[PDB]
Amino acid sequence: GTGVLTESNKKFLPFQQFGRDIADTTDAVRDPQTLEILDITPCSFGGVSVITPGTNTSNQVAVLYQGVNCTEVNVFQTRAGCLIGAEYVNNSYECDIPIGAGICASYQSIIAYTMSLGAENSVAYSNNSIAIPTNFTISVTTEILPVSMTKTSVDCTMYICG
Amino acid sequence: TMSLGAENSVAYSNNSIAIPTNFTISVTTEILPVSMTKTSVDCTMYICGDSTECSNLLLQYGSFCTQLKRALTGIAVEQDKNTQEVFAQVKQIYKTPPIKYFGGFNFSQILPDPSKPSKRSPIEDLLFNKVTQKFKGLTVLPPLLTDEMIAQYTSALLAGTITSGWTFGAGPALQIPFPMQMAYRFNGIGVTQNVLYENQKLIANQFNSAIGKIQDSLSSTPSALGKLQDVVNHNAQALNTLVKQLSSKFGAISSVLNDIFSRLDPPEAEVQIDRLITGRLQSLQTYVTQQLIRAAEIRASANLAATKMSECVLGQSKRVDFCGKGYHLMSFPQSAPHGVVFLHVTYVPAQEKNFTTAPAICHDGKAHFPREGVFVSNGTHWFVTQRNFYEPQIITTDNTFVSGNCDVVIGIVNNTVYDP
Amino acid sequence: SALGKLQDVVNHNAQALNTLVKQLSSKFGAISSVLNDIFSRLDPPEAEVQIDRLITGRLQSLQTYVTQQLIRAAEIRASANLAATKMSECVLGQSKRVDFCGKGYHLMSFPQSAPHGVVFLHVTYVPAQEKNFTTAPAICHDGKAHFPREGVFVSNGTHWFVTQRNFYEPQIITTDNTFVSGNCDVVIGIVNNTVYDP
Amino acid sequence: KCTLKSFTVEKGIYQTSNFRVQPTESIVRFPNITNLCPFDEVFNATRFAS
Ligand SMILES: *[C@@H]1O[C@H](CO)[C@@H](O[C@@H]2O[C@H](CO)[C@@H](O)[C@H](O)[C@H]2NC(C)=O)[C@H](O)[C@H]1NC(C)=O
Ligand SMILES: *[C@@H]1O[C@H](CO)[C@@H](O[C@@H]2O[C@H](CO)[C@@H](O)[C@H](O)[C@H]2NC(C)=O)[C@H](O)[C@H]1NC(C)=O
Ligand SMILES: *[C@@H]1O[C@H](CO)[C@@H](O[C@@H]2O[C@H](CO)[C@@H](O)[C@H](O)[C@H]2NC(C)=O)[C@H](O)[C@H]1NC(C)=O
Ligand SMILES: *[C@@H]1O[C@H](CO)[C@@H](O[C@@H]2O[C@H](CO)[C@@H](O)[C@H](O)[C@H]2NC(C)=O)[C@H](O)[C@H]1NC(C)=O
Ligand SMILES: *[C@@H]1O[C@H](CO)[C@@H](O[C@@H]2O[C@H](CO)[C@@H](O)[C@H](O)[C@H]2NC(C)=O)[C@H](O)[C@H]1NC(C)=O
Ligand SMILES: *[C@@H]1O[C@H](CO)[C@@H](O[C@@H]2O[C@H](CO)[C@@H](O)[C@H](O)[C@H]2NC(C)=O)[C@H](O)[C@H]1NC(C)=O
Ligand SMILES: *[C@@H]1O[C@H](CO)[C@@H](O[C@@H]2O[C@H](CO)[C@@H](O)[C@H](O)[C@H]2NC(C)=O)[C@H](O)[C@H]1NC(C)=O
Ligand SMILES: *[C@@H]1O[C@H](CO)[C@@H](O[C@@H]2O[C@H](CO)[C@@H](O)[C@H](O)[C@H]2NC(C)=O)[C@H](O)[C@H]1NC(C)=O
Ligand SMILES: *[C@@H]1O[C@H](CO)[C@@H](O[C@@H]2O[C@H](CO)[C@@H](O)[C@H](O)[C@H]2NC(C)=O)[C@H](O)[C@H]1NC(C)=O
Ligand SMILES: *[C@@H]1O[C@H](CO)[C@@H](O)[C@H](O)[C@H]1NC(C)=O
Ligand SMILES: *[C@@H]1O[C@H](CO)[C@@H](O)[C@H](O)[C@H]1NC(C)=O
Repeated sequence: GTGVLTESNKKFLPFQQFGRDIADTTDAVRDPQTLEILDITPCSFGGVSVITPGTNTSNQVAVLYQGVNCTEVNVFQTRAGCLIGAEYVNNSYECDIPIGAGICASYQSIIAYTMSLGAENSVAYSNNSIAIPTNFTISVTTEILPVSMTKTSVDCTMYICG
Repeated sequence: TMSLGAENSVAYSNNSIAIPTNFTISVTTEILPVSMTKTSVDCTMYICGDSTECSNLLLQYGSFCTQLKRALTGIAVEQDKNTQEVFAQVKQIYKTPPIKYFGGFNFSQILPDPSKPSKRSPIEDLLFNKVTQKFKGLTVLPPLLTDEMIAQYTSALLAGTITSGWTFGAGPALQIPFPMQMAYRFNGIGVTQNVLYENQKLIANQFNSAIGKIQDSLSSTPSALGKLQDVVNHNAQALNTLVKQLSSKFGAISSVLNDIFSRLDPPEAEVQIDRLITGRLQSLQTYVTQQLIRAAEIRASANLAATKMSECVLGQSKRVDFCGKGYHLMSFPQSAPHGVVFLHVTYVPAQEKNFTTAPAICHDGKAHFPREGVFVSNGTHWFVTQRNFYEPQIITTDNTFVSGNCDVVIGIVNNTVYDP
Repeated sequence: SALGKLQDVVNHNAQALNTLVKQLSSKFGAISSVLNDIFSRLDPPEAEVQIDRLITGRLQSLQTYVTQQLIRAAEIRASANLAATKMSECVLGQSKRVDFCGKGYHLMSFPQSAPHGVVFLHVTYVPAQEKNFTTAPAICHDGKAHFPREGVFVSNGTHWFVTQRNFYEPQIITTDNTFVSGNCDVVIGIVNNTVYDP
Repeated sequence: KCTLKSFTVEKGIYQTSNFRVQPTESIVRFPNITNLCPFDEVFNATRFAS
């Protein structure tokens, strides 16, 4: 097997040789020479995602490694993973490119910020105050809805054999 | 043999009616899932793992796991869009006034609690407490909106629907005192405002008692949140089944790639590996299709939840039973893990009473019809009263309208009509 | 980027067909992916097995495409049912459902056709230029409480009027736009004012 | 660009590949074998059989 051998707090019985998890995979082992219990963890693994602002605008990119601590590889640490190539900003804006756990990045260089929920607006409420409109505004909005997709038919014999 | 329900027979007769003389403010809950866990699968790790020659054998098979990655990314972005549509419906974060006095109504249970470090109302905290690793390329992506932002949207919607009625959902937010908003809501369902203004204390007490009973009932029944628990259960058990399928023989001599490679020469090792990888690809295809179907169902549920949020909350809905049993008044949303919980406040009549009714009153050869109510009679006199409440009033010429002579309608009765 | 949905439909179908077509050039683990080559290079005893593997792979791929098409068709049918509902309600009438036919109060809508879809033009009414006022629930007058029939009592500071909820149209409080119900002892917040009688 | 099979990449986030840490050592663990066969008696015998 392959992994990271670490000290195990698990206590095998004297006849116990292997340890297994719920997934029925090896996780704890007993050393034949010196009778000690060791853990096995798979080597740090994760997917790679590329944040790009569009090739038309520019070419700079910031890469996010999913589910890895930043110490196991302009570096930022998020809940989604380790984010490199982008700088974290205390400011807040709307979400431009989603990342995860409330973090969104955009191009201004590349900046990563916590997404903004909306404009704060406290309304003055009191038990003897009402507000009545004095004017109006006719608004026109659009709404696009797909209806039918393209009808296709296959010829099995010619596709399979020909 | 199951019994459909208790026998009942309303004493229908030719000229009798029943009119409520009392009401009962009722609060009901409705639980709706919104999104499930966003998962992404890895092709090479799941199919065999760390064998480079295995990857060489796989890459010539086709671009199947490319399609699988595409489909799972589509599902993930669909989940995020579902949450956005359900919750992100207001572009401002409304904030409740510091002094929380709304004419006797007590919103402590649903308003955010600053004492808690999580900034959540007791109801949603109970919901969170009432709902309950090792991966081989099986990644779980985090949702874009954390729980705190969802609670923030819920608080904003609550503040908007308490301070400014339903006006904030159709333009700028216009403040209005809460008792007048409630009187407006009764006037929406055909009951005049005086009924509220003469019963404000009783209505407030009933509302508080109902909301307390709802909190207690959620605290007691553990099976109420099944519609949310089963989503997590389904996802977890499907993932566990997929993991278990990894160590399946699939007709090969052995279930271990390394053992097959070591103990067998390439001639038949190739055939064994082909069988194994085909079986694993088939299992992964089945899992992906199951995930797609579940995503479609959850998206339908999320669209229904968005419609409920838009109609029952942001306004008042006259659709029957769409926002709770009884006449709808207003509803309060509450956040929940992978879903949303509504608190429908509804008006329910009670304590009906028999009366003798007539279609019209003949007087001076003229037939007087009720303008907004219904003619009743306690036995001797005749009054006109609103349909949903017993509010007897002396019949006059301003709450009735004349139409034709009194020899054409059927069942007309003789009486006088006072003129002010 | 306004027409994202229809473009997504077209692109999804095009890329699905493209992937299905490109699936032909896959060996599926067979020594070749051409019928004639396997027919000419090998005799039936193992060419049969090779052809079996190839045809099984191709059928599996095509069936996967069919299932994907079925799921997408179900989604499109749901969207089309929603579109039919929107037409029948917002276009052929007026809707009291909030945000169903556009943000704000709905007035009327116009349809427009589009490739593989339909586009609506929701004409909606939006209030603006709000102004605060001091209001009372009811008016006590000679021991009788007067409630508005449809408006709400407002006051600029010295005089009281009744006006409709959605627009500021002040009116003199008379006995025809108010209805009496009981005395002014039980209503909480009632104020004092005269009620003109024509 | 290779993943999308296109020369221009639209604005957004894309998944390309996986990050894997490659192992670089081998650890064989077997007991302290101490079952020496009696080859000393067989070979180092002063007198052999006919
Ligand atoms: C209500 O709003 C409309 C526009 O929203 C106002 O009409 C504008 O009035 C100004 C001042 O006379 C003109 O310069 C503009 O050209 C008008 N706009 C249009 C489109 O004609 C209107 O005056 C407002 N009414 C009140 C009472 O405030
Ligand atoms: C008052 O209404 C009740 C029902 O709301 C009537 O009770 C039923 O009346 C019918 C006809 O008189 C009887 O056949 C039923 O047996 C009655 N129900 C029961 C449970 O006994 C009642 O009669 C009405 N009374 C008046 C004076 O109208
Ligand atoms: C209308 O119904 C309400 C609630 O059912 C009644 O209020 C109750 O009245 C009784 C008798 O005075 C009290 O013992 C209860 O404590 C009241 N309940 C509450 C919640 O306050 C009310 O009396 C009914 N009115 C009529 C005319 O029947
Ligand atoms: C609104 O509801 C809250 C919660 O039920 C009430 O707070 C309770 O107050 C009583 C008496 O002061 C205490 O015995 C309870 O322990 C309180 N509840 C909790 C959860 O601590 C509150 O009094 C109600 N009314 C107002 C105006 O807030
Ligand atoms: C029906 O209601 C009317 C009006 O409430 C009753 O008429 C009055 O009833 C009160 C209470 O009994 C008496 O003090 C008045 O003298 C009655 N007025 C007249 C003109 O008679 C009537 O009694 C009620 N009928 C029944 C059967 O209850
Ligand atoms: C209501 O009153 C009218 C007039 O007072 C009644 O009409 C009379 O009915 C009698 C009985 O048949 C006739 O002889 C008269 O010729 C009718 N006069 C007119 C002008 O129509 C009527 O019958 C009464 N109905 C009820 C139900 O009391
Ligand atoms: C009507 O009056 C109220 C208070 O008299 C206004 O509420 C305040 O408005 C100012 C305007 O910028 C804000 O700075 C304050 O913060 C508001 N008060 C509170 C407690 O938040 C209200 O804005 C007025 N209405 C209009 C349309 O201007
Ligand atoms: C509130 O509105 C009333 C109605 O217009 C105002 O009363 C009039 O005010 C104008 C201008 O001040 C005078 O010319 C009229 O003579 C007033 N009419 C009456 C019957 O008094 C009143 O002034 C307004 N209040 C405020 C504070 O502006
Ligand atoms: C509205 O008018 C009534 C009667 O004109 C006022 O009632 C009087 O209130 C004073 C002050 O408490 C008492 O001394 C009188 O005995 C009351 N008379 C009557 C007939 O009720 C009432 O106060 C007025 N409203 C306000 C807000 O002042
Ligand atoms: C109105 O609210 C104020 C504080 O906002 C409170 O002191 C007062 O008692 C309330 N009065 C009524 C009639 O609600
Ligand atoms: C009213 O209905 C009863 C049955 O409940 C019937 O016997 C009677 O004839 C009806 N009266 C008229 C005027 O039709």
